[PDB]
Amino acid sequence: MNIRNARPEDLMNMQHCNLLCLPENYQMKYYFYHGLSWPQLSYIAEDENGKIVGYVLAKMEEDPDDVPHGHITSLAVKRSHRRLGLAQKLMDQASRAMIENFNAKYVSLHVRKSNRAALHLYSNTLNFQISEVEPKYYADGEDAYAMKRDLTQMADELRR
Amino acid sequence: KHDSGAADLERVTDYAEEKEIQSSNLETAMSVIGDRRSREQKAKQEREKELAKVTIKKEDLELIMTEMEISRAAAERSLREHMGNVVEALIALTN
Amino acid sequence: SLPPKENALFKRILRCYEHKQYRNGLKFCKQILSNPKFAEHGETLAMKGLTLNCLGKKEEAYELVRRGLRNDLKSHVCWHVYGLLQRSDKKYDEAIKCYRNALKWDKDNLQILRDLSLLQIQMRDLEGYRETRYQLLQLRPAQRASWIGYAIAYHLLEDYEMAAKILEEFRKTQQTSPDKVDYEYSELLLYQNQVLREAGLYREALEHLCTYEKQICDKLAVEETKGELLLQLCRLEDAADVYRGLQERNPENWAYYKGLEKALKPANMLERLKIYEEAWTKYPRGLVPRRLPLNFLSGEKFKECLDKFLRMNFSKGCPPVFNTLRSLYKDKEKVAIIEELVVGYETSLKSCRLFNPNDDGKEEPPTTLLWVQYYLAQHYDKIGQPSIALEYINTAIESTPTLIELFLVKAKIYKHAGNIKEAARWMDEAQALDTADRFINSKCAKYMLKANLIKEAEEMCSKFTREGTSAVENLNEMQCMWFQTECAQAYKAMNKFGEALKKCHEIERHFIEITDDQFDFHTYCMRKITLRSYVDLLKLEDVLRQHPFYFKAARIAIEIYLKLHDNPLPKEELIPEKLAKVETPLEEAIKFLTPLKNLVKNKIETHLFAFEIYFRKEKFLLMLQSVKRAFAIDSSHPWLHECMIRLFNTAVCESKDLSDTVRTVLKQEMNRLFGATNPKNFNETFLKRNSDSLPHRLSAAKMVYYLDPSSQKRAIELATTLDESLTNRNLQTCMEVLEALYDGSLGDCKEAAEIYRANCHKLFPYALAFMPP
Ligand SMILES: O=P(O)(O)O[C@H]1[C@H](OP(=O)(O)O)[C@@H](OP(=O)(O)O)[C@H](OP(=O)(O)O)[C@@H](OP(=O)(O)O)[C@H]1OP(=O)(O)O
Repeated sequence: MNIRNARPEDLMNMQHCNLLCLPENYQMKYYFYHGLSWPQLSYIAEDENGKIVGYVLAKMEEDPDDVPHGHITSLAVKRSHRRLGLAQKLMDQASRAMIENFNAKYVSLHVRKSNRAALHLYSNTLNFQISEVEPKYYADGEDAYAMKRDLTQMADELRR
Repeated sequence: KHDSGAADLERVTDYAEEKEIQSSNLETAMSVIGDRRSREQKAKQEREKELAKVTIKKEDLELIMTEMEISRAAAERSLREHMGNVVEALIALTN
Repeated sequence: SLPPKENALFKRILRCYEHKQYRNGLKFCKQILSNPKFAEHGETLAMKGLTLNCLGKKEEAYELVRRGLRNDLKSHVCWHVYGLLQRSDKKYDEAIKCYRNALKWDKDNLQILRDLSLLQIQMRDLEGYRETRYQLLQLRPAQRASWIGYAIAYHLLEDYEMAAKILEEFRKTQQTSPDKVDYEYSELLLYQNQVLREAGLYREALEHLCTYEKQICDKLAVEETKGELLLQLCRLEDAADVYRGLQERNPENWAYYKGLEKALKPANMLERLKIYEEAWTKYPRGLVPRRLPLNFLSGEKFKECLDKFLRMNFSKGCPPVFNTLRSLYKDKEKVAIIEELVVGYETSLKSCRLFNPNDDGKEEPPTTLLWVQYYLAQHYDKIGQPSIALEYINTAIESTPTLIELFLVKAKIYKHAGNIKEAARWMDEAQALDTADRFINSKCAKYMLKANLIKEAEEMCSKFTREGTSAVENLNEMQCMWFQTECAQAYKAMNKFGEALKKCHEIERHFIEITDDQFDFHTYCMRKITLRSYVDLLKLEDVLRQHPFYFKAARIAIEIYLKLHDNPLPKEELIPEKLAKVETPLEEAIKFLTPLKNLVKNKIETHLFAFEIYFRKEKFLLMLQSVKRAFAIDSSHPWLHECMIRLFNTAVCESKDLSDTVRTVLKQEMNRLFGATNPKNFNETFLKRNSDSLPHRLSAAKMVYYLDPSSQKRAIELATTLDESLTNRNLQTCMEVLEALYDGSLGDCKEAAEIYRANCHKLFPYALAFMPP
């Protein structure tokens, strides 16, 4: 699968993948708000036929009280494309882009606690550490773990 | 507490200040614009000068706008471009 | 004017409006109106109307503003707020008039020109937006946006070389300023560089790039551009260096392998496979270098490389392996290599329990044989043998009955076969296993929609929609277009044109939204300097409607609208029954067709729809116009030929009452492409040219009856050939022939359709359309 930065031309197919795989769905003007505010951040995994199979919708959260940090607004991969590390490869490309452009320090996300497999991928494969428990975060009334990933190692790995 | 981006999409229309710029040798460049703006206005003035001095048989208009379903302004554009030949225009519209 | 105590309150209404302190904005309105001396003031009644339009109260808004404009119509503010108000209801023609009237009383009012330019760029009036921005550059040459909107204006107009100069004298200001924001400055240069490369100044761009590359935070842009410029100027040593570092960053991206090929210029496959083989070894986990060479490798080189790819994924158990192969199957030479290799895997795993009895490695787990049988069910499904494909995925299910990905293929097999109902019954089981995966949910619902199961599928989607409303309504709220499109096609097939027309119109409303959404980003992006992406959105908004979703909507709508014209029976809520019984179907079908004509001209179905419309309207020069355009893409298209026959036949059979100007244009252009024939020979000629393609036979056997209805026995004899030597004697074309017999396009063939139905059932035994009654 081809992995590449997401351009405005891609966002309508990204929304299609979203509404296929996730219950957390968004409007297109929001998809514009990402690609036109932090364009370097969002990435897609595409077919030979241009069919997006996985995506990452990334964002720089605006907090002046502390260090700059990134936030995954949404991430999903089609079930038809598991065991390909697209989740990992996509999170890596977005994380680096958070460092190059905005000197980002960490990166955050929220996830269903009933989804251990996804959680385990963040926990073991991508070094995502839980920072808090935010209960009934989703409409389902399900508690979401507010994970975090230290980007100090990755940034030093590139300062070389 | 999933915002769905509603709160975020309000940062777009929020009030902001018009940023300004250091004044450095600008009237030099600002005069160069009026050179390219004038030669734009000149070139555009002479394009329509040639188009205006063309015969415009009205019955040709009502035929093109109805057979091609285009508008009067577009039909007038095609006719003047073709120096008032309906066929030589009605043909290019088909293309 | 106003008293300094009652006037300075008006200055508050504006700030409260500029900052969206609306309810506060009403407070200072009441403080001025409750004074009876000014209880009906123009500007105050005007801005209070607008402050109420930013709330729900629009009907009152138009009253208080119009009343306020009536009180004082020589005020620029009163005209200004009328255009602003009208702009919210997308009356641009009128709002732009008020903007001009406003400017007559305030000679050079800045904010009026901004709302004008904002509306001018939205309307794509690029030369007027040029001047409107130029005034802003003349008035305030210190404001940052004044230069940007001007440079944007030239770039949209394709005066690329001028816009580069404009970005330069603006950029000269930024290096001197110490308050410079590094991301904004980085975005500025990358847009300045993008301007140059669009103007063909490749050398100048590279020198520009290097100097400011230190100042550009984005390094994917700096390097992807460098590797592109270095190829243009012949610098293959440096370009190859850049792409190695791009491959290091993202191996999975394809362009970096293609860029390396262009830089290294391999002599042949041997030296070309080394580019990917080096990527195998440097980053072994990556799959892209293991797959890409299978596109050009042939014979022994291909078979050796393919064996590595499958063994790595039949062991690792990758579900999406057949997906990459899916694109490779166009080559039948490579198919037999795959079919033989894997059936080789099959045997050696069943008896000897390893990939090859000769290879010396640890025996493989029982998963690998299943992960094989997963492939061999998707293989024999693509070669049109679902008969054997079922006996694999089934024998694969007895081994493991809890594998969802096994059922998705069980449904896919029936889908490619004729039976949709049986396949949808399998997607039902797949989602029952994992009930939290909306993916399988959506595909089940889609498979259920295709089986004319609207209520069944809504309940399926209802699981993942908001619990405060109907699922269907939630899908309209969230722009779930795969749902509108597959359920509109589902309705239409059930002769419910009312409900199907509903959805086609709901889709266009979405495109109206996404087209309107850009407006708030004209001042936003000029403030954030994300200028590269801002343009790329503007250029996307222009051809927005060519996305495959709208074509799937307009197709259904135009098809439905034609079917109604022939045989007739909070914006406006779209009522189904009202939509179907429309007085002017063809004139509504054109509303769908016009975006197709302007934005997707490379697809022949566009013009062939324009024909079927303009044919029924007797606009002969439009039938000619579209046939010409379809002719330029495929002169032998079967549907195009059906259009050409009727265009040629109706001209000769009805030429006397035509304008002496049509016939002129109608005949010389026709003779250039039609030549001098009659409809029957030009049809016979078409059959002789295309006699081996069944879609072309059916489109001739339809026209021998349209020209000579007494040839019904020839027509049925032409379109029934089941000689396997034919091209596209497939499932869909056969269904079209049986349809055509039932359609009466070939006349009444009650006795004949049965023979074609029971014979096609022999070739697609799982096909519902050929099942006995
Ligand atoms: O999107 P479309 O161009 O209209 O094509 C669809 C569809 O695409 P989407 O799911 O993205 O809407 C399917 O699913 P995916 O692989 O993308 O998940 C794939 O259809 P299946 O559901 O059967 O897998 C199918 O298959 P094919 O590769 O045989 O063309 C193809 O189907 P159709 O266009 O024939 O309906």
